[PDB]
Amino acid sequence: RNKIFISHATPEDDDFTRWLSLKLIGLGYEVWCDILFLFWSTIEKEIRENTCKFLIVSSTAGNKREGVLKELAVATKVKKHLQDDMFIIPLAIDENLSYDDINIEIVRLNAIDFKKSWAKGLQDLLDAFEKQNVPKKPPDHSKSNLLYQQIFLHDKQAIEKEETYDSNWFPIISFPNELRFHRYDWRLPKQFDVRTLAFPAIRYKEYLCTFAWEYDFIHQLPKTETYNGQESIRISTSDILSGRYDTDFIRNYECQRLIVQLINKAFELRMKDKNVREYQMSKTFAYWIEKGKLEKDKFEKIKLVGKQKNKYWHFGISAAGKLYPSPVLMVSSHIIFTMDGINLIKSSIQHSSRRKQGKNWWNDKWREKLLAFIRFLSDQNAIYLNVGSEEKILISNKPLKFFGKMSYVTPSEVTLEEESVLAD
Amino acid sequence: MKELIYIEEPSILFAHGQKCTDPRDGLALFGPLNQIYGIKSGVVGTQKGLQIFKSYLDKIQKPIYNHNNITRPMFPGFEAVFGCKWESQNIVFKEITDEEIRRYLFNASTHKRTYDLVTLFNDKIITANKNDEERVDVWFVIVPEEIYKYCRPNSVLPNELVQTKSLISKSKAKSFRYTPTLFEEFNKKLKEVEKEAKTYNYDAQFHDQLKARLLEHTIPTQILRESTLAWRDFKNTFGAPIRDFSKIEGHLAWTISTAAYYKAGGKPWKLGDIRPGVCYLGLVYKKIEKSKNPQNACCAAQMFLDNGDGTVFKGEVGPWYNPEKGEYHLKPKEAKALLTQALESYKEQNKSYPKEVFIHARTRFNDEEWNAFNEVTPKNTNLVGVTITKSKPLKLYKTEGAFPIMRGNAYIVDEKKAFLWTLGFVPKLQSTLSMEVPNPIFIEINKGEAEIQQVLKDILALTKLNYNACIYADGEPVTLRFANKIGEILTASTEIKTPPLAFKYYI
Ligand SMILES: [Mn+2]
Ligand SMILES: [Mn+2]
Repeated sequence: RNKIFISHATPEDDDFTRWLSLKLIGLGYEVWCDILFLFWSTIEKEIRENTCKFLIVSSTAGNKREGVLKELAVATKVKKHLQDDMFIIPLAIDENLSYDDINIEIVRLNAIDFKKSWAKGLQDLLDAFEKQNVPKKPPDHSKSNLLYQQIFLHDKQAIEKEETYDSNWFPIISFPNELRFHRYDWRLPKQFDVRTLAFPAIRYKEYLCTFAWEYDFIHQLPKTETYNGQESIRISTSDILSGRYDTDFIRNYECQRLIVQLINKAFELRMKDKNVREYQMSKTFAYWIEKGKLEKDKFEKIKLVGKQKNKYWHFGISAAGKLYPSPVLMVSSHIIFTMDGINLIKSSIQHSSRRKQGKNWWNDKWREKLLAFIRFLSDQNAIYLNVGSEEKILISNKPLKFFGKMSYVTPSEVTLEEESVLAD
Repeated sequence: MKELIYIEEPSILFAHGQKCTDPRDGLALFGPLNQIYGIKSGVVGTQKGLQIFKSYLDKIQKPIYNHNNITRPMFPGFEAVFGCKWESQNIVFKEITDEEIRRYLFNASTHKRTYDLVTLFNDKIITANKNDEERVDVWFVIVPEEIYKYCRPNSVLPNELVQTKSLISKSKAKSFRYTPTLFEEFNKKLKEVEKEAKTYNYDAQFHDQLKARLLEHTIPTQILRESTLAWRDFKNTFGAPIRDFSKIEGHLAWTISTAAYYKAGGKPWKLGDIRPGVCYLGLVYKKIEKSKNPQNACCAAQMFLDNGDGTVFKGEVGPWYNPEKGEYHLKPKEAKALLTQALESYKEQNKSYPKEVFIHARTRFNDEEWNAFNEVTPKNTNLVGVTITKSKPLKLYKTEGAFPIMRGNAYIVDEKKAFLWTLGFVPKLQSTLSMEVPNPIFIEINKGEAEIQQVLKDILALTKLNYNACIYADGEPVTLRFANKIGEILTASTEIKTPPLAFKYYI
């Protein structure tokens, strides 16, 4: 006896229908709309016995939709069977509605203009409702919020679904048993770059921190031949990772710091004797593959170098070690370009172009390229790093993986294409 | 396998006591939190600029759709959203003539160019503000495209178009002191040289210079390009729009409206659920490269409570920078001074002292400045210092599909540091918030003690108070979102004594 019916074409006028239904409900009116539910007999019964005002959305798609016209015909019969001169209230929302396309049953009535302002249209609809004494309850925007959250945001919520994720943290399985400090003292020249040695070594305080041996630097440091290896301080790496080691000579945070500083140099050196080229960044180094290498530019059917417009893109990696909370090597992914597949463009170009190329890649592609690169420069199921003549570190080519309790339903309709088209 | 937690998306409160996760939907269904009755628009620019502004004002009356209205929700219209009217009937127009622009835009130096044009706009704004009363809410600076192109740093004007010459070079301009002689004709040209040289103390970008030189007058300004409001009419040599807004028009309308609505005095929304007494302080540093001292830099603080109408405190200049480690740290004095400024402002606003004080920064605090912070901190007020970095190499890839990880997932390293996925997939929009794979921000309670999960929740909620951008959520909290903007505005005038001011005067 007091419901407000809204006939509309779906999904052409879904936005306006949702807006008007929710606003009228929050204002206190009781509206009936198929958009608020999750069958023709029900519609017929409602228009005939429960609808006080029948609103029809007048658009180009509504006046030709067959179901909307069926509901309008039922509404015409009903209107005839009462006395309501205003039982049918069209809502003109389409400024592209040609006059010759309006249905005859709508063109003979006066509609409410929503084309110039939805606010003005709503004010006019509410004025007509007030003058017609249409029943309504005091405002309840909480019900409008509830319907918005449970009907329209139904298939758009986060669900409790366990989801596993791969990461860029590749763990280090094998560690040299002892991290050593060699008291070279006068045997190490004061003005010598401890960054040129074949094995990663860095200064601490009169000592030299390294995983390599006492005499692993003889060819470059002659005086170290007179050094007694017993003067070296060897610390258990397992006691450094587990936090068991902490003295006045050196502290655990410092220990782990020198260990990552050695791991980074070990990666940089191992990259030298490998089938990769280099790219210098602000402080680190990235590594890529030339165009001529690999079978048709694909490792395990993964394009690692390819063509963009007038240049060639190359996927690249950079490495940085960390050992808290777990000892891993974090690999960052980058893109670097060449003109012919070998020689870099030294400029902006390599930025703009990176942005413009990477926008086309998504989760699948980035993950595939990172894992494929990592598996390419592997040496087995891992990547050996030489921190000494007989010591080494092993980084698994399978990354540390996480898992969560809340995931989402993947939208099969890939809107990533629409997003990546936005290249303005 | 390491385990992640999920932080439920915080809610923002709108009109009629309703809470939601998307500000566009909450504004459309219910309306703005605060309510105003009309936007009295002040317009500075050419007559064509006024025409473009009036055309956009007429356009936003009707609905404006996006391409994919699920990712970017539609715009029902200004009156149908804010319950207000932004009519062209109430436009106080102060005309900038075309010959006025030609008089000052064709100088060989970029600094004098930008200074003269910023002055031309600012004098109109301030004169209309003072003389004929303060009757407008926001001043809309309609910038022509030529000004925007040539009034920027590292922008060269063709020598053939130059009409007025330069008198002093950039290297000697900042050292030029005008000292008079007893030759009048000589002193005139010396004064002209000084007039040119003084502009090199300001930053040669129209936007920051205009907003900074307008700080001492406290006048809300929304700077819109002519090509932003009429992008269909700004084409290239191929007859195609340079800036293509065709698929996001509605979103554009959502951004210009909301921002304007905030500058006109109304607050569109605030945080739905936050503990009383909390106060968030985002540090801001900007190196003053003009000064010879490599450590010289300007400092500032942005205070936020439960809404996006934050407060900006300008600090002093000093050697806050350490070229060595590349981290800015404040000296004891300025730490005390800035924190006292912020706490006294909080006491003036809330008539009490904050129960907690979260200091947000991109670097780790040193003990020297943290002890100075503790000195002024009341006592029974928990004061901690959080580090948000973003530059932490951890990426989580979904094992299958092109869609990335969902926003809200968090990896807690320990009781003091965690990883937060402010970006990623969001089920509401059924799309992503960032291109490629999202990089989670890293959070660390560097100095102080507090719950890690509560700090994470507070940051995630703080990614929702952006009034300029009318979007679902931001990537970083508002405490650091506009740090570079505030920093550059503070170093663009180099002649300011600004008091504590609201965000709408920098934002
Ligand atoms: Mn210049
Ligand atoms: Mn602005």
